[PDB]
Amino acid sequence: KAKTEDFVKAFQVFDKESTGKVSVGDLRYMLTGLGEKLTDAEVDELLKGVEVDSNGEIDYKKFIEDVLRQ
Repeated sequence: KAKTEDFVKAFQVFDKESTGKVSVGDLRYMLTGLGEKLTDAEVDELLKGVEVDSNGEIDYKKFIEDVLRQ
């Protein structure tokens, strides 16, 4: 199958200033471009436990490690 390197290189390359955080609107867009075909019906269920901050930033490494499981 594919290794974390496939998913890591996708988001991390966008982080030009290497902060380690990204907006959900941009994070979900690249996943759809990375071989992700989830629909807001299922994605809304998964996001039901994600904790976003008061700035709208989430951790791309955390949501991927929890999606790569299945």
